[PDB]
Amino acid sequence: VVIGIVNNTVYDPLQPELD
Amino acid sequence: KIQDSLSSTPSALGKLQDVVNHNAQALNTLVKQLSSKFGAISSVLNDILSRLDPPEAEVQIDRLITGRLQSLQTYVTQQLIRAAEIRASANLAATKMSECVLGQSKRVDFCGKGYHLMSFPQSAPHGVVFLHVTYVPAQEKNFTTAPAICHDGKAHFPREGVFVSNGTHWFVTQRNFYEPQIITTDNTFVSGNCDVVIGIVNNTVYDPLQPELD
Amino acid sequence: SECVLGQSKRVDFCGKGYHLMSFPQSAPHGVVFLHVTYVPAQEKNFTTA
Amino acid sequence: SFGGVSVITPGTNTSNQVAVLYQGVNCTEVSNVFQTRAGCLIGAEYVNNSYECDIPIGAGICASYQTQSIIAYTMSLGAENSVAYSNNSIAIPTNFTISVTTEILPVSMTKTSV
Amino acid sequence: DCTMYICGDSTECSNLLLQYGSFCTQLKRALTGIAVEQDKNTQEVFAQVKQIYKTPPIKYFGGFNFSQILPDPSKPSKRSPIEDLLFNKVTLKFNGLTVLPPLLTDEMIAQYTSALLAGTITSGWTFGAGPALQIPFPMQMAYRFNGIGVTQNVLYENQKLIANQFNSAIG
Ligand SMILES: *[C@@H]1O[C@H](CO)[C@@H](O[C@@H]2O[C@H](CO)[C@@H](O)[C@H](O)[C@H]2NC(C)=O)[C@H](O)[C@H]1NC(C)=O
Ligand SMILES: *[C@@H]1O[C@H](CO)[C@@H](O)[C@H](O)[C@H]1NC(C)=O
Ligand SMILES: *[C@@H]1O[C@H](CO)[C@@H](O)[C@H](O)[C@H]1NC(C)=O
Ligand SMILES: *[C@@H]1O[C@H](CO)[C@@H](O)[C@H](O)[C@H]1NC(C)=O
Ligand SMILES: *[C@@H]1O[C@H](CO)[C@@H](O)[C@H](O)[C@H]1NC(C)=O
Ligand SMILES: *[C@@H]1O[C@H](CO)[C@@H](O)[C@H](O)[C@H]1NC(C)=O
Ligand SMILES: *[C@@H]1O[C@H](CO)[C@@H](O)[C@H](O)[C@H]1NC(C)=O
Ligand SMILES: *[C@@H]1O[C@H](CO)[C@@H](O)[C@H](O)[C@H]1NC(C)=O
Ligand SMILES: *[C@@H]1O[C@H](CO)[C@@H](O)[C@H](O)[C@H]1NC(C)=O
Ligand SMILES: *[C@@H]1O[C@H](CO)[C@@H](O)[C@H](O)[C@H]1NC(C)=O
Repeated sequence: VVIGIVNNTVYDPLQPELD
Repeated sequence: KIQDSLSSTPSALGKLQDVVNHNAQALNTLVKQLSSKFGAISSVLNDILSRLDPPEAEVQIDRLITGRLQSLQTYVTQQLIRAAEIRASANLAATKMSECVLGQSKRVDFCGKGYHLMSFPQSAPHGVVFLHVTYVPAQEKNFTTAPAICHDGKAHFPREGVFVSNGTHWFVTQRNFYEPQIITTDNTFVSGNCDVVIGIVNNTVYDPLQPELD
Repeated sequence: SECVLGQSKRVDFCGKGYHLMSFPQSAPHGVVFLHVTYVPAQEKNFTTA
Repeated sequence: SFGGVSVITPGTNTSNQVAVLYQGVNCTEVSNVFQTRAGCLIGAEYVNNSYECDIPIGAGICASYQTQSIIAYTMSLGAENSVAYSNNSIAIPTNFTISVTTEILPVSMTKTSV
Repeated sequence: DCTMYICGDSTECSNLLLQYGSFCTQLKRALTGIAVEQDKNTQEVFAQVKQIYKTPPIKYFGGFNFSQILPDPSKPSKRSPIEDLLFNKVTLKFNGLTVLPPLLTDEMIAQYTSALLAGTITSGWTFGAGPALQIPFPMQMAYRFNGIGVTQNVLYENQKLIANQFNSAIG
């Protein structure tokens, strides 16, 4: 729906922790 | 629609035409006051000098001089008053320009009615016309609310927005636009127990990390 | 406009202290504003970094 | 008994009808004659329907062209709007609208010298 | 009235005055302009609300007592007791001079004030920016506490004390 949207990695800090 | 509003209403620029009308009227009355005799035999110094000799015409010339001096003094007094008024108006206009065009002012009703978004200046012969683009809510709806949520014996308050309900369910939503969100730990903060708060309700505050950590 | 119909961040326009709200009141030749404001107290000393 | 007289007029553009207002005078001592706090008004009929103020007379009374005759009426401050208050219900805007308000301000006079 | 003031009933005095010119046109114009300016000031000051809002019959707002600022129907003029005290504490054609009445009567100014009060206590700051959204007064107070940099829990945990202090302050 958003115009001009782009792609990039959005890291989640919970993944490296793996709680 | 701005252009239609300016075209249909001829008296829209009356606040700006009034100053021109006042200046024109002042000049017109100052010009017309010359015909006043001010108690003299005539209003024309040429005839006053031609008819009488200097000895007896000096009194008439002095009378006319006094009258015209007083008239001009009153005129300049009115001019100074109107100049002070227009100076105050220009100060207000400059403040409005600075606080609405060069930026956004939290002032509730300075740059037009409603939540101000931005402004655009437009030239004028003797003034300035501001186009205040504003934000006005509309199409509201009723909702049930509670000041906090009691979960796990603890009170939950919203970080931004308010708790709302449409029956059998609860959500968080920003106050200026309806956007229901699930009540989670990301949009709420805990402070003390839930027994001290008045009017608190109980609803599930889903932990966003518990499902993945389990 | 500023005090009654909203909440101003101006520190001294709607009364002393942090302004919460204001209520207007009529008068034969004017208006009387009742500025409800917030004032702290009991300024305890603390060590900060 | 003396006092200034003012002429209520809808403008020669519209009609030649006019109503005269004797300021402060009680017309017990000088077609419809109507007494108001601002004086006595002759030539205008008092309508009990409240409308916006077209021509201000005084003491909360105004006059305007009916369309047909000059009517006098007590000006309306606005339409009543009762707000449903409740300590457990709220009203939230599900929409919004962008408007553009036009404002005008004078900045300068005509530079004059004598 | 120039004639009445300067000359009165003297016709020869009026004839002598007619020689001075158009001073009295300017005088009357300035006086009428001052009158219209005072009327416009009163209007711009007291007619800021769009519509006359009403107050609920249940005068309960979470412990906050507005009886001293809300209108009291127990007297002829619908004015609050504070407004009555303010009006009581303030005390209020002669050969040409006259005093014209204002357009908005005292009752109309009081009605505007009551509408503003009802709006402020029933819909927060929204009635001055669009539709009057009905909102609880403790939540309005939480909004304003957040506005002054204090969290909402600081209110909700002291609501009773805060309301008592506010009532004492009004007193
Ligand atoms: C917010 O309001 C706007 C306009 O008031 C709504 O937009 C309208 O949507 C309907 C159906 O989607 C269309 O038929 C209209 O043409 C739209 N109006 C305009 C001016 O384009 C919008 O849907 C509203 N939003 C919500 C969530 O109700
Ligand atoms: C982003 O990725 C989606 C799918 O992976 C693709 O459809 C879209 O074109 C991409 N946009 C950009 C700006 O790379
Ligand atoms: C809320 O309900 C009341 C009736 O109790 C109604 O008059 C009002 O219009 C409703 N609110 C909205 C935004 O429709
Ligand atoms: C309340 O709103 C939610 C929005 O997700 C909807 O799923 C639910 O069915 C609604 N409940 C009622 C009773 O309208
Ligand atoms: C809300 O108001 C009603 C009526 O005044 C009252 O009975 C009720 O207890 C109030 N709610 C709370 C949480 O105090
Ligand atoms: C904080 O310390 C100063 C300096 O010793 C003292 O004057 C002041 O009273 C202290 N604060 C309080 C609340 O007593
Ligand atoms: C006459 O012109 C005036 C000036 O704009 C206007 O207010 C009025 O409505 C006009 N009347 C008619 C009948 O056109
Ligand atoms: C006018 O005179 C009548 C008769 O004396 C009196 O009843 C009325 O109150 C007077 N009105 C005004 C405005 O003086
Ligand atoms: C307004 O009401 C008064 C009092 O009943 C009445 O005398 C008058 O005729 C009414 N005006 C009209 C236009 O009917
Ligand atoms: C508000 O205070 C007044 C004066 O003390 C009192 O008469 C009134 O009962 C109070 N309001 C309530 C709801 O008790």
